[PDB]
Amino acid sequence: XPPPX
Amino acid sequence: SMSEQSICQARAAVMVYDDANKKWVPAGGSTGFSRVHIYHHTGNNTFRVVGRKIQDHQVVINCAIPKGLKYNQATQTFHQWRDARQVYGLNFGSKEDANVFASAMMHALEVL
Repeated sequence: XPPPX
Repeated sequence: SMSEQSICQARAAVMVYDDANKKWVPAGGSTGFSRVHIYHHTGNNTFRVVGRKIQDHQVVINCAIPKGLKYNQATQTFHQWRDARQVYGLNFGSKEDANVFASAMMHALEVL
């Protein structure tokens, strides 16, 4: 999962 | 209206991950907060996330919640999940909104 903006 | 009931409403800026550019982008193309529901189709016991921009009512998310989904609560106000096609993120307007939405999501994932 991608890091938060 | 006839086949689905809303099980929560939460305030969030809905985003999708642009993996080609490695950046989050506003869902539907314009930044701002939406009212995000989880709807339960009671006849088939299925669930989907539907969110509409507060300002102009644009539907910015409409995605099924499949059984077995991994819902990642990255922070207390930003949660995210994936499917085969997209990565979705919700930047919630408050911790209370995040809790409302996550509680309904976790409920859906338990009864699926």
